[PDB]
Amino acid sequence: VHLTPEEKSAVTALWGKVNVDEVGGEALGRLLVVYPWTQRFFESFGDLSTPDAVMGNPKVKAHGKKVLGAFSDGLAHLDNLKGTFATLSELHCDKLHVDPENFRLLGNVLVCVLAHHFGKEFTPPVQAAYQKVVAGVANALAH
Amino acid sequence: VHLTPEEKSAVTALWGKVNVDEVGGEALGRLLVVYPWTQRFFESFGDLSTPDAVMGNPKVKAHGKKVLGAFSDGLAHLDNLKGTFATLSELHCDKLHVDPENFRLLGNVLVCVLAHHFGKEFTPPVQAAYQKVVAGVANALAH
Amino acid sequence: VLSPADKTNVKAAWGKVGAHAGEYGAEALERMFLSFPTTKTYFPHFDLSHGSAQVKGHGKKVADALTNAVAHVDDMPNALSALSDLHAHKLRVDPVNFKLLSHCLLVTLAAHLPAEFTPAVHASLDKFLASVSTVLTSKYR
Amino acid sequence: VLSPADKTNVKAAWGKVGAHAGEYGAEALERMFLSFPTTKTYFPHFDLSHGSAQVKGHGKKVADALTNAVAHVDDMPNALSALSDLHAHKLRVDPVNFKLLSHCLLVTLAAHLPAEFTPAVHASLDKFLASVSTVLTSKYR
Ligand code: HEM
Ligand code: HEM
Ligand code: HEM
Ligand code: HEM
Ligand SMILES: O=Nc1ccccc1
Ligand SMILES: O=Nc1ccccc1
Ligand SMILES: O=Nc1ccccc1
Ligand SMILES: O=Nc1ccccc1
Ligand SMILES: O=Nc1ccccc1
Repeated sequence: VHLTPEEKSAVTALWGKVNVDEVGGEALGRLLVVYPWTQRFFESFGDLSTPDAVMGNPKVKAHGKKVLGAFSDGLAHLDNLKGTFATLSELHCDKLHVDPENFRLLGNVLVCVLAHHFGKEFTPPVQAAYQKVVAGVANALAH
Repeated sequence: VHLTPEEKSAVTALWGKVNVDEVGGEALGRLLVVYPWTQRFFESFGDLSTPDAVMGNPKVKAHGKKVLGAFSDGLAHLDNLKGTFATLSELHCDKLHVDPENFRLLGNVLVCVLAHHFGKEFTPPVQAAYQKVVAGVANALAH
Repeated sequence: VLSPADKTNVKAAWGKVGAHAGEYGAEALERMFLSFPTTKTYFPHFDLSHGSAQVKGHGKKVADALTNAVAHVDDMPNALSALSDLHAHKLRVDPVNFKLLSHCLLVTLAAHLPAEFTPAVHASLDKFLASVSTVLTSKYR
Repeated sequence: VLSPADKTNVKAAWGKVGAHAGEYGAEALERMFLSFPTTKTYFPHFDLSHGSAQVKGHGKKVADALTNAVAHVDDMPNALSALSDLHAHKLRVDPVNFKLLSHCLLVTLAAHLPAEFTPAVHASLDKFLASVSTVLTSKYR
């Protein structure tokens, strides 16, 4: 994707303040709570039986860190997302070969979590810039 | 996209038998009938009142030819669909900027029309090869 | 809601399908497995080869479920109740996969019913299959 | 179908929204127009600039329609009957656009209701908005 300078600024400034230890777990966990079929993709992750359990599961939280890492990698190489993510998808064998819609669902849950954590600061223009990035990272990660 | 040789063969051999003057209008027309919101994309095309009216509209039939032409161009350059379609999207201003899902819907209607016209010949492996092409052309045309 | 004309169109197409219902279900499944290979992950224990008796038998079960929905088309939440719980609650089928199977069912009918698959009947069958899909995805927890 | 706990969760979140309902609708619309610019094509006659009184008035209409659906949550097809005909039959809104507005409504609630937007309530609100969207897309001809 190509971001305008204001869009790049809108993303970068708020991204610097994200709690990188928690926000990924919260988004990945809400994905499993809100869209329960996604738990099938993570049946190797243990107990996903209730909202509280999902949200406290340690491998949720761990791979949540990795989801943010993929966002940061994407933001750093917006003009070559496929080259950025090629090793990431391939190291996974078939695990990332699910419908592209679930990557768009994950990106939108992440947007919801950023709105939850930043409140008024997650303005409509800031959201719009993030939507460009989460769309690009979604397309590349499902390829 | 990369097609295997038998996939390319499956697409190419049946594509050579397609009636290029009608199959495009049938697909584009069934799109408007089965998914009526798509008529809004074609307000400049005249009467889209009934199924019989949609199927008979000459501009439907004319742009149907153009849809097949886009498919053939895609099959000719499967490894660089964006470079194939860049001038095609740009010559339309913002006419092609609808949700990518509608390009997937058109591609799947085209598949239904090919099954309708070819019957048993449109085998499951033949369909699967066409699904690869219509998915790649949908992604490129929506970019 | 399905219109009176939709209900007539769907029942007419099923009528012409006749006793091939089971075989056409198997064909739709094969079309889905080859075209959309992620769907195979729900059947890792099936043999998915062409001619597989497991695919044939499962295709008859799927056709019979659709025929039950046709036969109770105004009471589909009740009639499909057990299958919604199975697919949504137990199997956790991705709802995108119902659009994929619906598409393959349409392709199968088109490839066998050239006279019946008019634009109007195509639209009615799409609406019917989407209604079934809506019921089958209604009970996620 | 929405569960009793969904219905409670939705009504609780609307309770906390309180009299800001109109302003949050306007904000959701603005979020939709900026994030998903193709949706602006349905509003070519509106001024979509920030602070636009037309977006403010329309956001109040949308919020009032959601509140009516909340207030008649077990009778949503009848309550939303006129709006389903307007969106699907008259304005021909692409059904994808209802997912985009629902997402922006969720983002708006999350940005204003940090305590209320728990994962459970988020799941309930998503189900409710998808139910409204299903109603508003039910009458395509
Ligand atoms: C959905 C988006 C996903 C992203 C962005 C992602 C990201 C990553 C990354 C960045 C790594 C290795 C490097 C590192 O840890 O920093 C990794 C490894 C791994 N991933 Fe994922 N992953 C995703 C989904 C999944 C799924 C669905 C599964 C399994 C069902 C999975 C299982 C694994 C395993 C087993 C490893 C390596 C071994 C280990 O660390 O335990 N990941 N992933
Ligand atoms: C949906 C896929 C579409 C494809 C693949 C397509 C294809 C094409 C192509 C290849 C051309 C170049 C002229 C030619 O080679 O004959 C063209 C021109 C044109 N297209 Fe499209 N088109 C599509 C949709 C639309 C839509 C939605 C509109 C909206 C009105 C539109 C309006 C036009 C117009 C006005 C021209 C100039 C020539 C003319 O028709 O007067 N097209 N199109
Ligand atoms: C038109 C939509 C569908 C209908 C009418 C339908 C019908 C059925 C029926 C009747 C059964 C029970 C078979 C038995 O008890 O022997 C079943 C089971 C099953 N369905 Fe579906 N189904 C549909 C869609 C799907 C889709 C889209 C998927 C996944 C891609 C799926 C995956 C499964 C699986 C994995 C089972 C269990 C198979 C086994 O282990 O025997 N279904 N379905
Ligand atoms: C939660 C979903 C929605 C609700 C509850 C809703 C509600 C409403 C209401 C109450 C009106 C009537 C306004 C009036 O009479 O003054 C309306 C009209 C309208 N809606 Fe929606 N709507 C929804 C989704 C959408 C979406 C997704 C779009 C398109 C992106 C859309 C496009 C329109 C348009 C263009 C009008 C006419 C606006 C005008 O010219 O005044 N609606 N809607
Ligand atoms: O940017 N973070 C994302 C990771 C996976 C899918 C979508 C978005
Ligand atoms: O492919 N694995 C995914 C897991 C969660 C969201 C999107 C994709
Ligand atoms: O192959 N022809 C297509 C044209 C537009 C969208 C999808 C397919
Ligand atoms: O607006 N452009 C279109 C995209 C897909 C199908 C038909 C039209
Ligand atoms: O909502 N905050 C505002 C921002 C700019 C102008 C007016 C209000």
